[PDB]
Amino acid sequence: FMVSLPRMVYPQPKVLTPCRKDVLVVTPWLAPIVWEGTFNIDILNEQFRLQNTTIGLTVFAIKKYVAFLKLFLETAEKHFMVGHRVHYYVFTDQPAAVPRVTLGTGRQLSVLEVGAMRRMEMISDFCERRFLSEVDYLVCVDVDMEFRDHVGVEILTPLFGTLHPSFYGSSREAFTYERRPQSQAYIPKDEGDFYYMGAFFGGSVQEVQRLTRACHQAMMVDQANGIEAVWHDESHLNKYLLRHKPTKVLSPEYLWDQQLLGWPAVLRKLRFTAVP
Ligand SMILES: O=c1ccn([C@@H]2O[C@H](COP(=O)(O)OP(=O)(O)O)[C@@H](O)[C@H]2O)c(=O)[nH]1
Ligand SMILES: [Mn+2]
Repeated sequence: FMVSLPRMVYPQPKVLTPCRKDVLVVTPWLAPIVWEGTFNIDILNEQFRLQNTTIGLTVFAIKKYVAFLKLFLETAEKHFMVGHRVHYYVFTDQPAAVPRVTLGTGRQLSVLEVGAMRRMEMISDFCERRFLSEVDYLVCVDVDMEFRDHVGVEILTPLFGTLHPSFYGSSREAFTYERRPQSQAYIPKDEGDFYYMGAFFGGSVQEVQRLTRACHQAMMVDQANGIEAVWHDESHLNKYLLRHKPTKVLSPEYLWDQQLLGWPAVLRKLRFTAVP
């Protein structure tokens, strides 16, 4: 059950003035594409706080990648879901190298030791029961990243993918999908909506487990068939999101590399970015 929103004073949405005219803000299957200017964060924060939403964030930090954790967590504290309950799940081969990062109230961190792309398996079968019990949504990201601006409840939905920053302007034939019919991740040149980046996807616990289960199974089939998809987990993610349309798509504001790609006019904010 969802209670009434309180009285709120904000600018009237205007039907005969689009928010953004420069970009596609809804997919052909009617999923919002999330850009700055498309959402009133006060309205969304109210909706999700009234549901006492808890967001789990998974991150893998194996071998040398433990070095990225301090900046990743410190900036997540500044920018990720502030005001909401957050549970970070850090998967690592070096529990003692996880930095002591100070967390705001309502936020917690769990270190999960793993053996010394396997992310799909670890998210899916091993952590299944726990996630269902502890969080409402799961967000799965790369660790070699930092938050630079707001990343909030505007992203939450049963299933989301993020536009890869190198391909958002590209034709589908240019997308680096797996192109060999022998792979489970195969997508032909006349198919594809977008090229989604493996570094930022998520949704409800149920939908994320479905996705990671499906991708883990497809990867296993490929392995048994002696084939490895061109872009590994990302290739399989793209195949999944082709056949199971996401209910929101995040713009490249949500996964950017300023060193590689600069700061184009179309991006009003750079929210979550590669660390060189
Ligand atoms: O030795 C490694 C390699 C990869 N990773 C994890 O898996 C992601 C692997 O992708 P990587 O960032 O190296 O390449 P990219 O996705 O940027 O092309 C990293 O963010 C880490 O979270 C890791 O922890 N240790
Ligand atoms: Mn990365």
